[PDB]
Amino acid sequence: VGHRRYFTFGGGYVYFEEYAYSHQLSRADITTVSTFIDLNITMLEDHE
Amino acid sequence: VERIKTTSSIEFARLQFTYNHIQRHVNDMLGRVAIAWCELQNHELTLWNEARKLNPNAIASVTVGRRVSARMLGDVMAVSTCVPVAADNVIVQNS
Amino acid sequence: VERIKTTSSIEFARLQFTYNHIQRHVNDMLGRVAIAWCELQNHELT
Repeated sequence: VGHRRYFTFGGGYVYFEEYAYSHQLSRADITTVSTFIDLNITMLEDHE
Repeated sequence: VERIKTTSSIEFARLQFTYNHIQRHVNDMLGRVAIAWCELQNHELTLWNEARKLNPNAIASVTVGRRVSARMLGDVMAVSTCVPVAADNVIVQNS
Repeated sequence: VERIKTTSSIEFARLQFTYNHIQRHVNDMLGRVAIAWCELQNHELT
C-alpha cells in the first residue's frame, strides 16, 4: 500500500503510484543533494 | 629610423621568467589535482550509491546536511527531518 | 626634520610581491585542498 516509486528511465524518472504509471519526470524536477565535495581550485592568473 | 633605449635592470625579465616558470608549474599541478579530484568525486559516486542502498539514513544525513530519516523510492531518496531530543530526556532500560 | 635614504633596488620589493602573490595563491589552494580532504574523509566514514 502507498506504493510510490521513482525509476530512472532515459534522462529522467518514471514516477509510479500503486503499481501504475503516473508520468515521466525531468531530471531536474527532483531536488538534488550532492555527494561531491567542492574543491574550487582556480588558477594563478598570468601576471606581467 | 630611430634609436632604441634599453633598461638597466634585467631583473624585471628575470622575475618574469621565475614567476612564469613557477606559475606554469603550480597551475599545471593544481589543474591535475582538480582534474583528479573531479575524477575522484565521480568515481566515489558509485560507492555512495551502494551505501545509500545500504544505510540510507546515514548517507542522507551526511549529504543533506542534517539528521534526516530516509528510504529509497527506487532510484531516489525520500527524506524527512528528525526531531532532536535532549540528552537528559533519555533513559536506558537495564535489560 | 631628517632626510630619508632610498635603496637602489626595487627587486627586494618585486620579490616581496611575487612571493606574496604566489604564497597567497598556494596557501589558499592547499587550504582548499586540505579542507576538501577533511570533508572527503568525514564523508567516506559513512
